[PDB]
Amino acid sequence: GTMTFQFRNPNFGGNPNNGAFLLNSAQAQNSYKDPS
Amino acid sequence: GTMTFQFRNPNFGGNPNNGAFLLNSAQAQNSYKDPS
Amino acid sequence: ARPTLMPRAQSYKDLTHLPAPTGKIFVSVYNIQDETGQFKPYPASNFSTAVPQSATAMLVTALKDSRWFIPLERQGLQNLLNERKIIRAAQENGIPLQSLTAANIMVEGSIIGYESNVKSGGVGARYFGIGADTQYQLDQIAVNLRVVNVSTGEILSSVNTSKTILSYEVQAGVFRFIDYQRLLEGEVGYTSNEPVMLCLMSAIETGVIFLINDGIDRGLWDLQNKAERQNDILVKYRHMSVPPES
Amino acid sequence: ARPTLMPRAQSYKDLTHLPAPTGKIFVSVYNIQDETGQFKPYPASNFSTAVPQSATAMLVTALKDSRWFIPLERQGLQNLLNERKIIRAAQENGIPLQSLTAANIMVEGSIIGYESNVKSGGVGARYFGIGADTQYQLDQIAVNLRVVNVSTGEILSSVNTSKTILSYEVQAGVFRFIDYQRLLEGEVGYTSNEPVMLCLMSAIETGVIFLINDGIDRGLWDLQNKAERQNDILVKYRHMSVPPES
Amino acid sequence: ARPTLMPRAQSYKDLTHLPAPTGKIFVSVYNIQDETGQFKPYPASNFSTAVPQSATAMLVTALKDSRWFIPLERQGLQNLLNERKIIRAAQENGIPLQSLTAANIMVEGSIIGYESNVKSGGVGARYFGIGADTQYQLDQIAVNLRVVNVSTGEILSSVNTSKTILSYEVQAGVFRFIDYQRLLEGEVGYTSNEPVMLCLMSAIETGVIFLINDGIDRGLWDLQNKAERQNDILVKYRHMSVPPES
Amino acid sequence: ARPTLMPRAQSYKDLTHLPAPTGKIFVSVYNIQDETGQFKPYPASNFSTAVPQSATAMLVTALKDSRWFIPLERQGLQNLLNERKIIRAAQENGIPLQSLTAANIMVEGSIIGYESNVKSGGVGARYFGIGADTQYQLDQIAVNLRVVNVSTGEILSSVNTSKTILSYEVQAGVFRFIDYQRLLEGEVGYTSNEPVMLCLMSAIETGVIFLINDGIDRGLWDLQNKAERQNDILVKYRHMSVPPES
Amino acid sequence: ARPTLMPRAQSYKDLTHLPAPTGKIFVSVYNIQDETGQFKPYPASNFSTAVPQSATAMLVTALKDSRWFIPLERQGLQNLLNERKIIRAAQENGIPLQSLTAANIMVEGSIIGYESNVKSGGVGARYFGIGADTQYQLDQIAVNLRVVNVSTGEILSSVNTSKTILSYEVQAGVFRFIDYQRLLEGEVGYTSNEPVMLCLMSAIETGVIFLINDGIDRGLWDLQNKAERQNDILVKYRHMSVPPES
Amino acid sequence: ARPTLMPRAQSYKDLTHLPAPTGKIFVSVYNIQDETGQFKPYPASNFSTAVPQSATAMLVTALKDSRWFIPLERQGLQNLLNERKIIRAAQENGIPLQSLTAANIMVEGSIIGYESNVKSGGVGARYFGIGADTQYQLDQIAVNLRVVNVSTGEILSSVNTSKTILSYEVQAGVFRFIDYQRLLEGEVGYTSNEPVMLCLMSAIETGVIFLINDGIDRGLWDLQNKAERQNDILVKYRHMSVPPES
Amino acid sequence: ARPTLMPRAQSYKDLTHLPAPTGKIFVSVYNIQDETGQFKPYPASNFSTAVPQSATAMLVTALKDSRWFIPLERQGLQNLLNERKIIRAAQENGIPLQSLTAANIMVEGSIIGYESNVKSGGVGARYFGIGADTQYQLDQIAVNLRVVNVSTGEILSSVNTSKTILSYEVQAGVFRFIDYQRLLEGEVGYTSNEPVMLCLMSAIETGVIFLINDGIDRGLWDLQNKAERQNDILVKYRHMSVPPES
Amino acid sequence: ARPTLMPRAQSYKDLTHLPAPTGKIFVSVYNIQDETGQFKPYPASNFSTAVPQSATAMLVTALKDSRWFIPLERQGLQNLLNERKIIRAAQENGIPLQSLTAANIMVEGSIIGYESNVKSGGVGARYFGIGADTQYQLDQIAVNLRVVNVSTGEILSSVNTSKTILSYEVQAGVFRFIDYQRLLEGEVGYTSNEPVMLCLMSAIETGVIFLINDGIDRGLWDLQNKAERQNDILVKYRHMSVPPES
Repeated sequence: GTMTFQFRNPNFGGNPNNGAFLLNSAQAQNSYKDPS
Repeated sequence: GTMTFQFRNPNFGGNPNNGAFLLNSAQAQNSYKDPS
Repeated sequence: ARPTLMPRAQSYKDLTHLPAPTGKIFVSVYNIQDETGQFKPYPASNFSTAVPQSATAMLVTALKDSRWFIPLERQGLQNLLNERKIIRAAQENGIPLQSLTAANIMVEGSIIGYESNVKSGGVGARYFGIGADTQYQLDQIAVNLRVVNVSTGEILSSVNTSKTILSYEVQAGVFRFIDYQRLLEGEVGYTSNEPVMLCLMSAIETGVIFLINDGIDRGLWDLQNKAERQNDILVKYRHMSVPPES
Repeated sequence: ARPTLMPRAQSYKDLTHLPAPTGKIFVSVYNIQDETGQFKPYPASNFSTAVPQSATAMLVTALKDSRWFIPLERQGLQNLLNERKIIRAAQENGIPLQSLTAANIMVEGSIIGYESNVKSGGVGARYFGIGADTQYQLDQIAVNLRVVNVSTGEILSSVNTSKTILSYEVQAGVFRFIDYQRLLEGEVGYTSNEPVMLCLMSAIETGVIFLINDGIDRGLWDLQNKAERQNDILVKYRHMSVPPES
Repeated sequence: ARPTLMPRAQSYKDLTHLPAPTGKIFVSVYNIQDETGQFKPYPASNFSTAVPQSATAMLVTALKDSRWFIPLERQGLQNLLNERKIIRAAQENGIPLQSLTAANIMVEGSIIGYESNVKSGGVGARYFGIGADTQYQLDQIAVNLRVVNVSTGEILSSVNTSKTILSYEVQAGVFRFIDYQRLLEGEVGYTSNEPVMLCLMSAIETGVIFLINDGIDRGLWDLQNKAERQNDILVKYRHMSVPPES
Repeated sequence: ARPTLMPRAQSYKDLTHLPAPTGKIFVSVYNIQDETGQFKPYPASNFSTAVPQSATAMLVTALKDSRWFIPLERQGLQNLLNERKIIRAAQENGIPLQSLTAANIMVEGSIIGYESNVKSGGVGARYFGIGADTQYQLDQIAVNLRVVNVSTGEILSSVNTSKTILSYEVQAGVFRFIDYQRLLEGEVGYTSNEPVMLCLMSAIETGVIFLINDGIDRGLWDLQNKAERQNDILVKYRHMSVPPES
Repeated sequence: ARPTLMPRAQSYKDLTHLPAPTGKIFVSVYNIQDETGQFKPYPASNFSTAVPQSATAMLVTALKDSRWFIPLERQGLQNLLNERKIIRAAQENGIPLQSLTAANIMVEGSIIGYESNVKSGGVGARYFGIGADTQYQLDQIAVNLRVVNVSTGEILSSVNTSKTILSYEVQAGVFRFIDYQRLLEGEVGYTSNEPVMLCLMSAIETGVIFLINDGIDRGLWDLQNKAERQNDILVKYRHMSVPPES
Repeated sequence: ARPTLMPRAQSYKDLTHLPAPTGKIFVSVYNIQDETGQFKPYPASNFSTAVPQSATAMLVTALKDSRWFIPLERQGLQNLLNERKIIRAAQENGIPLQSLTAANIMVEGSIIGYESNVKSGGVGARYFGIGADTQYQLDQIAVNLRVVNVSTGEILSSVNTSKTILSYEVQAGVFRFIDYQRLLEGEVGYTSNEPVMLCLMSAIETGVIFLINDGIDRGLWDLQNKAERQNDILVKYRHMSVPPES
Repeated sequence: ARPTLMPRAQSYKDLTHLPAPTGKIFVSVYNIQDETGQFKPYPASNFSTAVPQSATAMLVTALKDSRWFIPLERQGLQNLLNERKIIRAAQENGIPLQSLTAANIMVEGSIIGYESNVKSGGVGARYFGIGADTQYQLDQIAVNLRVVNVSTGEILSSVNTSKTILSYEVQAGVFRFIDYQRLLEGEVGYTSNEPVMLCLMSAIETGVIFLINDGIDRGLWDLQNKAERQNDILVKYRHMSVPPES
Repeated sequence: ARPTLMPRAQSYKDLTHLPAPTGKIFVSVYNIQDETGQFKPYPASNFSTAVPQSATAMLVTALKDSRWFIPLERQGLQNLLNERKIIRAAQENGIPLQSLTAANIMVEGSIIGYESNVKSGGVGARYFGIGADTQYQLDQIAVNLRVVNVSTGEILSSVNTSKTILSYEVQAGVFRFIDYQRLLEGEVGYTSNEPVMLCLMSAIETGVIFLINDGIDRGLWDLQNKAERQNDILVKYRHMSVPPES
């Protein structure tokens, strides 16, 4: 069929339903503690 | 009928509704504690 | 890729190597109607037919390459008759054409039904993160072909053929937590729908050999040599003459 | 797989071994109309009919292989008459064909209704993680066939047949926690829709034997030998002559 | 399963054992129109009719097996007249057929409305985990049949019949916690839709006996013996001659 | 259940016991058009009409059982004329039929509108866990009938009738916590849609008696005995001759 | 409930008590077209018209019961002419009918638009748990009627009428916590849609009196007595002869 | 409420008080086509037109009440010609009618476009709990009318008019917490859609006065008195003869 | 960009450099029907065909630029005949045109089926934040072309060609947490649908060379020089004369 | 803004400055059919075509402004012939017109396919709050034009052109937390769809110059001066005569 391009990010033009998955999979992988 | 290929992951082109299941089934199986 | 001929099954190589008859038999192929009445489900269109409407163009290619029949243009007869008015108008104004060649028999038939999802199935397995699965469907198409004696209007022989259209799909996947606070991910998938365009051509090319074989047993048309009655091709389609059970 | 003949039920082997009559009876099969008026539900198309529109091609195969009738082309009569104009135009210009063979009786009929989901059901069971279930539906199709004496216009015999189309589905599944913080998963499924294409052919091939049997009791056409009146096939369809109750 | 005759209600066994008349009455059955104008709701198709369009094929089977009427082919009259042109063309070219048998009366009628969900209902109960429920609907179909004297154009007798199509569903279920941190689960279900295909045949076969009984009281056609006027069948349909109230 | 006659309201028993006239009046009933233009809402189909298209078959049953009129077949006139060509073709080839009986008046009319949800309502109540509710709707159908003098083309009498189709629903329910950590549950429901098929027949059978009563006051047709002018039925429909207000 | 006459507004009692003319005037009512072009919104069907297509059956009842006009059958003229061929065929074979009565004027017209939701509104109020609300809509329908002199083709008088169709809804409700850990609940609702079927009949019956009144001022047709020119009905419709403003 | 005349704008009172001409002018009004091609959006039906199809019935009422034109029936000409065959058939069998009056000019035209949501807007405000808002839309309709000289086929005058259809909505609301653990609530709303049925009649009645005024300046038809050329109505529509800018 | 010629595959450069024949052959190209019966799925329209309906305009460009055939206008024949009436009307009123050039053969054919999603696939990979994936589909189109001898009506040669339409998509992505409480993000994507418009032109231009090559082996038309029989182009399409297997 | 001429590409300035021929050539442009069969996807209507149906009005403007051809009205020929009946009716009643000018050639053709989303793409980037992205699609349209000699019916020259319709979109955005508990926000976006209306006109105006250039090399029509054969325009379209590869 036809391959239509779509952004996978709700910040750009994309479906908003994977916003809560994109952020929860980023805060589950960050290792930066608070510098002080 | 027709077997159309779709990614099962909302990171790639896929349905976003199983994002909260894919992450919750990964953090319920990880056994890596914080190294220090 | 590159354009090439339409890919052919075992039956096409089984059709070309048939024994030769005494003389070629003319044949009119008017219309093979899509009498399935079955359209494609969601997410396709509501209007797209499940079987293509071009079965009459596939049968003429089966009869022509069989080296037994000489097919005649009867599909676009209204375009062929309009062309022969233009030649005839230029004949009286400043070689006379002969009449149309007419056939002894006329092969006609249908596509008797197309059932989708006759069987299905699927396996799946996931250990810790790593997964794999499989699916398959198989649809069933059936083709009716019958030879009509056009002199008296009788029906000489009629056969039904069938074909199973397998459509599988294999997909893997990985969603793990590799060493603390890192996340691995990978997917590999592959599907393969067998075309109903190509399985219709293999069911028609098989149903032609059941018409040619049934003509020899009933004395309709005879072979060029009676020693070639015991060919390995014709003895192969005589064992398949009894149908499978259900 | 490989192309083959259309798979046949017990009735087709029950139809071929019928006793032989004195002489074969010509028959015109014009049109068997899909008068169900029932289309397929969601998620199929809105337009796809539940029963295929090709019942008239299935009945001709039933009459031809029964070794009792000689069927005549009356479906594509408008194509057969256009062919005989082309032969007749080449006759006057540089063997005379005889007229069309006409029939004594004409078998016509319908498909009287198709009800989906007549019965249903399903069992399921899950202990700790491990599960299994079953489903089944069965639809009902009915075929009307009647023999019309074309000389006077009367109706000689009329029978109704029926068939139940079973469509089941079996599925297993496992979703457990094997030894701490690991997760097992597995699914195995299998469905099987019986084709309405193939259950229509088995209800028509049965309704032919109820027409041939009813001709012998009413004195319409007689057998070649009266000692073969007590055949095991005809004594089997005489016990089924009374209908089931409801 | 196996193909068999269409299952018949009490009325069909009530129709066959009718007393015999003096002579059989010819009858033309042209068309019984589906004048319900009611289609099937969701999740069926938008186009599928609620009542099948084949009521005219069911009435001919009711008249033929009643051993009172000789039905005549008037449905496919345009196919029967095209066949008798082919015999007549072969008559002048190298037994003369008589004209069509014409009828004294013509039975025609309609299907006067089909109302779905006339009544409904349902019970349910759940104690600790274990449950059960029931549902039922019943639809109502009505058939009009009237006898038309074709000589003068009058209407001799007209009756209306009715039938209630019950469609129930029983389902159980268990969702408990058996001994700590284990979970039991089970479901058992069963539905049964009565076919409108088969309830239309039982309302037509009943409406025929109200036409035959009304012919004897009005002196239209008389029985072979007046001692059989007091049959148990005809005295049973005389008590039902008054309608139920509302 | 069992097939029976169509259930009848008070008006049908009110119609049969009418006084007898001097002579019966012929009547042509051509077509009663469904001029409502109203289809059924969701979740029914978009195409299903709210009122059945068979009002012309219901009026003939009202006129025939009234013992005043002799109805004539004018609905299937094209089928009745095709039958009388077949008798006339067999007359000249190896009793002469008279012409069709023609009527003095012709009753025709319409179904003037069908409004759904004219009124609605509903009560509900829940104390601690235990509940109950009620609903009802009532639709309104209207039937126009007028008698046309076919000699001059005038309109003799015209009446409008009406009927209210009540459709209620009663449902109970319990969702409580019986003694600690147990949960009781129960539901009991019941609906009842009055059929518009049966309320159309009761509005037509009432509108016939307003035509017969209006013929006696206007001197169109007279009773057999003038002492039966003061019947309790005709004095009951004279009080209803004034319409309700709005 | 019980069948009765169609309920009538103040205008019908205002129409019947009109003064009597010298002689009755014949009138042809051919077709009043639904030229609104407005269909019903969701959740009704997409196809159901907002105004019924039977305005021509309502106007004939208005003209007939007005005791001024004698209406003539011109709607079903093709059925009336087919009936008079059947009488004329029986005349020559073994009283001669006169020709059709023709009219001096012909009343024709339209339904000029139907606007839904012309005005709306609604109040609501909730204190602690206890609530109540109200809604109302009002649609507007307009009817055009004009008298055409059929001799010359001119238009004699033309009037427009209007009507407002109010559809309100009142609903109460209680959702409180009565004494600790108990919950009271109750709802009472009631809607009332005025039928557009019945408001079309009251706008047509009013527009007839504006045609009869306009005939007397223009000298088209005169009253039987000039002392009845000052009737209270005709002096009431002369004050309404000026339209409302906007 | 009560039925009354259709409410009229300032232009209708501006149309009736026009000066009188020398003699009335006949006019044929055949068809004013809805050439907008614009249907109503969601949540209305997909099929309902935005402008009613009855503009030709509104123009005849504008011409007739203007006291300048005598309109002629040309819309239902096929019904008027069928009536004059019935009078003429009764003339030869046991006053002769004159021919149809024909017109000097014929007014025809269109509805040139209907644009919805030309402008919009809305204010809102909420302090602590208490709120209020407003909305408005205004659609634009345009009517083309042109006078055609039917003798030569020329076009004498052509004007375009326009009208703005305002549809506003005002809604209040309160959702507060009055004194601790109590909750007040109230809503008051009101909408008002101006009907496009009534704004089409006010744009046609204005476009008639621009045709009558343009006839006097071009010398097409003259007034009865030249002192009435300086009327306050005709001097008001001469200032509006230049269009607004954009 | 800038307009240019339609981009051409390897087959077009392979078609132009063919050897030259003795004389050019006229050809009538009437209609190549889209007999796929396949429409585009969601999210396209329900009505848009999968293959364009202009295959007959593509074949004429293939025959004309092949320097072997002289194509003739037979598509717009009804427009060409209407033009030659206008010249002939100006001939008799104040060079005589010759008749239309007629062809020896007529190339006609079809588009035998279009199957979408014959194969699919896709890879994906995500480490810590950074990701990438790939997809591809490939559809299959098939073209039937056959040469019809218009003198006798026979079919001289018939070939089937095929083409695979690849449509891939590559997408990257980054969603990381760069140094504490900052968030990086980036996406790069690229798709490429091969047009079915351009793959239909490359399957037709290949199927022409299989017709020209099959004419030389069968002695239909001969080359200008027999030394050019061993051209590298014709020896390349002789190896492709056997089809691929399946 | 302000109305102006339709904006033109480089090809229109390239078309006007062509060298002049000896004499102008008449041309009939009957119909350029939209044979794409492609409709617009969601969220447009299901019915709106992707390419406008007015390509035949664009080609006449290309031929007329090229200063080579004199186009003739053949699109509205049925309106032009109805006008010349009106002049001819006024000729016999109280200068004689000559016949229609007929053309030597007739330019006809099609729009061979329109593929949407041939290529796509997109970049995106977000640092801490501030973002930006880009998208683009490009569709492909193709136009077939061929010159038909109307004397003999041959096809003289045929060319295919193409054009790429770029549609991009640029969007920025800011969602940050500026100094504690305040929130900044801003978006700036801009799209630009190139019209398919205007890219169809630039592909037709280019395909005309490939017809005029191909006429000079084939000797169809010659230039006014042979020194202008080496013009910079004609030497520019000779380098583009070879197509791009694929």
